[PDB]
Amino acid sequence: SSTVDELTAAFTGGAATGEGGLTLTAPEIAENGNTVPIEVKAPGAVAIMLLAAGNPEPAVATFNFGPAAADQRAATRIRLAQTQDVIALAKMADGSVVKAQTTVKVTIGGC
Amino acid sequence: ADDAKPRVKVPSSAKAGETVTVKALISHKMESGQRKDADGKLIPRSIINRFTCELNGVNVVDVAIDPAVSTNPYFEFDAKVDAAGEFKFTWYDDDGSVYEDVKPIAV
Repeated sequence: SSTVDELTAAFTGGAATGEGGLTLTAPEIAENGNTVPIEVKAPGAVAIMLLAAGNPEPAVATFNFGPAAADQRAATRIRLAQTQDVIALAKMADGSVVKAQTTVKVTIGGC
Repeated sequence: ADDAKPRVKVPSSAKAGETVTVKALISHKMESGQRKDADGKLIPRSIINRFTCELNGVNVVDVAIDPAVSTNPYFEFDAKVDAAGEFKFTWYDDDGSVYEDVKPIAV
């Protein structure tokens, strides 16, 4: 299958994703593909993984929250080669994963 | 790498138990491996591949970073500040460099 699906399956341990409890924030239109603000939010998650489904190497980042984290929010700036779907995956203590997804328009393609 | 200059914005004090937002950047080209030259040759990847933030010896966040993360990697996240001490920020380069920063916090 696709690279996104292979990374997803490694992250779920072979299980389908679920839904709810995760917010993916990205701009509807990102002016500059080289630097696109992204925020992910998932109360209780042990880890949140970020994938950009239209990039050659779709993996962006995996955020692991330690015990000193006040909450399970992370924000970053990413590269998007062109208009595409951004995917967030949040893994809970029990090992189950939820998926959030949103399409980002990119005016100036990155790179 | 040369000139890997950390930039952290965080409050220097908190109330006991208060959440504080932490913003950490470092200067880095983040050569992604996707860029081509004028000869049309791919330019080899060289990025910072991991960022950690600890508060008083306890992890706040541990980030595994891939080439899609932008030039001058920026991470923002929230710390639960129980007692006075310090944040320690670490960045790992693909080239074997380790960059560190330290920020005090009073409670």
